Amino acid sequence: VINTNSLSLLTQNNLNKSQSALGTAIERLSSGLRINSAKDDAAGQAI
Amino acid sequence: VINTNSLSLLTQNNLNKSQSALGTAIERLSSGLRINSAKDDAAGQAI
Amino acid sequence: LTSARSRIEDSDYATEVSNMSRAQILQQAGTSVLAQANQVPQNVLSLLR
Amino acid sequence: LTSARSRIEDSDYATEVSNMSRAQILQQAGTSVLAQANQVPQNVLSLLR
Amino acid sequence: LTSARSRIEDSDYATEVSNMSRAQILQQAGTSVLAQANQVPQNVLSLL
Amino acid sequence: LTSARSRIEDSDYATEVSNMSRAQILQQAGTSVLAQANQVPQNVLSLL
Amino acid sequence: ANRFTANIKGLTQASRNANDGISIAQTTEGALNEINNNLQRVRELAVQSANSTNSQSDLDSIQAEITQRLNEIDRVSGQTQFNGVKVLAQDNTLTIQVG
Amino acid sequence: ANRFTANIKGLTQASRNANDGISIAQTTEGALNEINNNLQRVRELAVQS
Amino acid sequence: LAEAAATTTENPLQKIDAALAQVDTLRSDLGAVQNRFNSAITNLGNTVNN
Repeated sequence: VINTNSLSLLTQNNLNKSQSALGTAIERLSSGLRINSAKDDAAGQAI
Repeated sequence: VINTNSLSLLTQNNLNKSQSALGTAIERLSSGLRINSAKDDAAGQAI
Repeated sequence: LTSARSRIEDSDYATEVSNMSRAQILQQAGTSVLAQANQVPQNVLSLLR
Repeated sequence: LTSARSRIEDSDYATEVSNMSRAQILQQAGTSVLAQANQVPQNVLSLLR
Repeated sequence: LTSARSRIEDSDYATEVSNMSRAQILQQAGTSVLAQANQVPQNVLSLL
Repeated sequence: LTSARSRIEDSDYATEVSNMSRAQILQQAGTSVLAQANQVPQNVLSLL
Repeated sequence: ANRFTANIKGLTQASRNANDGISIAQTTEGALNEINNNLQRVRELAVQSANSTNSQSDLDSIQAEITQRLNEIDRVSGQTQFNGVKVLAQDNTLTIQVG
Repeated sequence: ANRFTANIKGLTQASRNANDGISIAQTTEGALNEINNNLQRVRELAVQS
Repeated sequence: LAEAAATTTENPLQKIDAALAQVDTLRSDLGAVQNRFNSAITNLGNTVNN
């Protein structure tokens, strides 16, 4: 079947997920801080 | 034996089966996880 | 527990690569044999007259 | 949803190539046999003469 | 603002080449089909 | 056990390839000879 | 020949219907997986709540994300639909002809 | 297929809508962080006074 | 519609675990049905050929 490469689509989505995780890891690693935005931990920033 | 080619119809089945195998293999490969769905292993999913 | 979950869940890249290779090959060979099979009937046409 | 639409609408080239081959063979044989059949009754007419 | 502009403006780095593959294959196939379109005329011609 | 299963089940590639070649030759030879056979009584009618 | 052709056509359409069933199952499954991820996050936050050192403001902050997650769960349940069927909204049974 | 196409295009566009929402949230968050730093300096000064 | 909570919930993690149980059970059901679908499709293909 020509008109659509489902496998390509699935691989693209998995790649996006992996890259998301990689960025999450790298920022923490470089900064040395577990908290870099309000998203990481609501109560952590307040405390 | 002019009309219809049962031989070719039979052949196409092997192609489809191989295509399904390739899909499963490539999906597992991209994910990095053996159990990509409940379709694979329900007990593994739950555990 | 992380190791246990890895065992139950994580795949094996070596095995999966070998599997993909086998699949690609079966598919290519299938395409070829289909090409050969399509021709078969035309040997008939020579007897058109 | 993309996969669903694909399953619904795309044409399967494996099947369609074979269909085209069969149709081509059928058409050629049909023209040949039509010519032969027209010709023979024409030679029957020559018989009549 | 750079992040937002990138999100609105940029083309997906991957999807593009996949679409391109689709396009090339369709071109090749359609060229073959147009070639086939000739045969039927030639078949009727031989009939003549 | 996988090796044993392969030795029992799997088809050997090269042998079947050569078999297919031989059968393909036979097909066209048969076509030719049958055409010849039909022509033979066609010559008979020519004598007629 | 008529009987065989009828069977062949019916079975082809049955295969197509089976594909449709596969698709609907897959869509429901994806939605469910995402909901499960949200549930994992909720459990994590709940475990955090137990800490007796937290102040009431901290507890309210945690409750905020808890409420957001629950709202998203309900929204997904309400909205997810395939071909006009809200597959997670109301109990139902669907039948796919294959014979 | 028409219904599927409607849904697929709509959801695709909604993805970008959500992205823009995340962007605006991030901007507000940054401004808030800087406000917070200034307030902490003010509190230090108040204690000093 | 969801009522407003009256007091702090009791034994939450257990209710959450029950929710997980329900969701995973449903997922297992879907997986089983999909496997059945695939098997039926293959059988139908063979029957069509024959």
